Amino acid sequence: NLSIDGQPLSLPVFAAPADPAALLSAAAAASGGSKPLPSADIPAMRFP
Amino acid sequence: QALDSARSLTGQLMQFGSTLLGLIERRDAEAMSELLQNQAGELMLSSLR
Repeated sequence: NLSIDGQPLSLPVFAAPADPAALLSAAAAASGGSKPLPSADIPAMRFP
Repeated sequence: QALDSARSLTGQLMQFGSTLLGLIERRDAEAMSELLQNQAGELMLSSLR
């Protein structure tokens, strides 16, 4: 479908480019258990 | 002596108050510093675009 000079009479194939992706990384909550209390014992000193 | 016992606990309460104000303002600093970064990311998106 060219002209007498070989130039195309049709409109070229345009192609919408891709939108650059939005970067996304992993975000996680820190997890950890408490610590159990040590064994108890009556000391040498009174309470105060 | 009751006065001294209460004054000791009030000193400890003041220490808690100082540390609590520190932690509050520090958490609000981290929240802002993260807000700024999220904004910078969704702004570099338009810059690349």
